Amino acid sequence: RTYLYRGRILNLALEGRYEIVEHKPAVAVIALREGRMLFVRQMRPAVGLAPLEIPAGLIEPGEDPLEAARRELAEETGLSGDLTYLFSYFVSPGFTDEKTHVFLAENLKEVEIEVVWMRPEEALERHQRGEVEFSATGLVGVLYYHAFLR
Amino acid sequence: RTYLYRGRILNLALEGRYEIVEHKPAVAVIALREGRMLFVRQMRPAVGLAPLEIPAGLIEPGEDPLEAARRELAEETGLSGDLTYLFSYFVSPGFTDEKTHVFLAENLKEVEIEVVWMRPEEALERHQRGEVEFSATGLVGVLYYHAFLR
Repeated sequence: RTYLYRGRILNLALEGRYEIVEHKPAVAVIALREGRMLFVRQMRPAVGLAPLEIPAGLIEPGEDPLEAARRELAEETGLSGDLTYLFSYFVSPGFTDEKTHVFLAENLKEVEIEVVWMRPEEALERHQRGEVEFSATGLVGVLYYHAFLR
Repeated sequence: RTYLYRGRILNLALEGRYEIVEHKPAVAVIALREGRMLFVRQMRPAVGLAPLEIPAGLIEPGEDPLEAARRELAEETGLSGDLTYLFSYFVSPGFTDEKTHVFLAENLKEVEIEVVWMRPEEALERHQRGEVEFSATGLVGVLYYHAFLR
């Protein structure tokens, strides 16, 4: 485990042959209201475009997944709600250890990037038409809705 | 766009403040047979464990997504089938440009890591119990099934 770079949100290391990118764990929040899902968009220099995502972010020091989920929902959309843990996933285990914890938010209330309320059916259609790209969190939100929230 | 490292499956660059990891695009194949989903597991040094994934891999030079999907299904499970493009997603647009193209495989036939046939319902239950971890591809497969393949 030799380190080649120790950065802000990532570290680049080598385990002999394998190139490993260490990354802080993250959270994502799925929220549905009046048939619309709470998506967010922001310029992502890594991809050169703004994909359709759901409220998400990195877990800060001293914070657990649930707390980070609450914070991200508030900071990105100005909302708070009753959160329930759903599941987790490694974004790309072939090279990074980033693990994302997904939560469901209910009974939303306004307590205070681009907020994009959109019916998941429309988000899926737009994507199929090539009009918009998805982040893993955005796609997971869309699929989760079609599977359990209809 | 300053490069700090040019590796095998990734490049580490900087766009002033943003740390960007360039990565080859990938493919993932969702396949269902007799109610069981085709999962695969392999040791992932990046995470130190073997998460539940679906046949997947990097697109090779001169190959398009569909062709890579065919190859990965054959190389990892020894199967071939009729493939249909479903959707795509950026694994983590906050730092990497890795884009995954997801396909559905039908009418599987044996033409020639660990092959794990499992009912998606069981995969979800095991995960909820903390018995197994999911890769983004594995979770997407599970959610897609519950949403459109039941």
